[PDB]
Amino acid sequence: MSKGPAVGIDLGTTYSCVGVFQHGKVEIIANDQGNRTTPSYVAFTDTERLIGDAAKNQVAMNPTNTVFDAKRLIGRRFDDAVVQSDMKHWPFMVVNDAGRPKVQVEYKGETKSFYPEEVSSMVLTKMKEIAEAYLGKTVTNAVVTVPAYFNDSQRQATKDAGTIAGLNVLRIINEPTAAAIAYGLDKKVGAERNVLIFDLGGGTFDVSILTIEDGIFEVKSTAGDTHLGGEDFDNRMVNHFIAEFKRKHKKDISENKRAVRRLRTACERAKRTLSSSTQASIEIDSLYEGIDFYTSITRARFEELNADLFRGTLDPVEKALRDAKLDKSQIHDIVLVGGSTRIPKIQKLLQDFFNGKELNKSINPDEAVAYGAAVQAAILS
Amino acid sequence: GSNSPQEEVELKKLKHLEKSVEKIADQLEELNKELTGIQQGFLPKDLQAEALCKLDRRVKATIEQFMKILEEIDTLILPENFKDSRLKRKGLVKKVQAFLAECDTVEQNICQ
Ligand SMILES: COc1ccc2ncnc(N)c2c1
Repeated sequence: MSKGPAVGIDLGTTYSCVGVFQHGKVEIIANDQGNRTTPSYVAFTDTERLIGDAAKNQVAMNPTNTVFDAKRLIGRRFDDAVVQSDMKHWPFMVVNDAGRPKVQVEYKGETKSFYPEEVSSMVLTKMKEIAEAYLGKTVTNAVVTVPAYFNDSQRQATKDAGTIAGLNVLRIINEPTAAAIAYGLDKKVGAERNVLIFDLGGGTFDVSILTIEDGIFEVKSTAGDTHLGGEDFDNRMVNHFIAEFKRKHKKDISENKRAVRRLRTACERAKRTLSSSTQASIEIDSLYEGIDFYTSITRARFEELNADLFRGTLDPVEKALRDAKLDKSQIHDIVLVGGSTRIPKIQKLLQDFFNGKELNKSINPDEAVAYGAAVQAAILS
Repeated sequence: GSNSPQEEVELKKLKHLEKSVEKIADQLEELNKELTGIQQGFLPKDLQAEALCKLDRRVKATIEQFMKILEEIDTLILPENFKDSRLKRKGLVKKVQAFLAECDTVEQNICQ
């Protein structure tokens, strides 16, 4: 295999994305299962180590030994408030090694521990391989993205994950900066531009405010919620359906894990439908005690179930503007990133907040950060 | 007759699913035979318990494959007029659930 181009990698909390600039355009690369995003998951079994789709596909079988959310640990001390709060909710173990966190698993019948950057290096190796499989050329050069709020230790640990994966990290760039690059906001003629990036995807909510002046980006403020995403919106639909099954059949399905899983899978897909249609139908045969569950939900009912959560996304926007010392009228560009920004109510709440201002949202919001990183990788080549 | 070309597409999806269920069911039968093999075999009582528990990864994989079939079946929307499709879907779900109850029986007899 001959030498290939430089790629852009969005190393996300729950999913990762790799892109390449070629023929005057960015191409987001599909993985071996034909997926344009790859789970940031690593599983350890009695015989092998699995990465991406192969790891998330066996999580129900082996929950304790399947790692995800390494990005929540990377560059952090064990006694960090975030590490302490987060671990309670993961099925895998997190141990203290001389002040540093390590994931501890059972691998090939032995107890083994890995630093967060070692886990992230495995996901980066998979992203590297994905690029090589598509291009049919060796991939060494990459631009890797990080949140704007990452400190020195979190940026260095991400760079070390790239180094361990055999990648030459051309630059570590902020995720909101990559999103602005994707829309070519730095190529617009005129004076300084104030840009707000609303990122709602991967299970995290991040609002960033940047200023762009003659190609120079400056982070003015960051705000958000570390635990807000699509699962929360799915949960509200599950609760609604469980209550509906009680009303119609006088039966509680909530203690049957398989019935709740079938309902949850169908709610996730109905939610996606509700972003492009105003109604979604669900048919689940023999859901619980041989009862078939045939139902529907309108977009308006889905919005009512999530009203507080959707409305609440504006507090971080208000906070970001206050810390940047900016009025909402001073924002030149608004960019939507993350899968959940496809929700029409979220787009409506944000546009009405900015008094009818048009949003930048034409680029697939799950791919926008990798898109910008790919362009940057090409500019740095 | 009122049988439509559209229903043929749904019946073709259901047949493929019935084909995958038969393959998972063959794996469950090989596990049942291997379980019986350990129970009526040459190993002593202690090694028998360890050999039985070694099948745990495999029974959990069979349960998971049946769960993914139910999730794929749950994506289908079949109009009331698609009577054959609806009868076939219901028969397949009930068949998968009876196989899931056999998997649970295996899970309750290993790693105890
Ligand atoms: C990946 O495709 C989609 C499509 C619609 C959607 N609507 C709402 N939330 C999503 N994450 C989402 C993702």
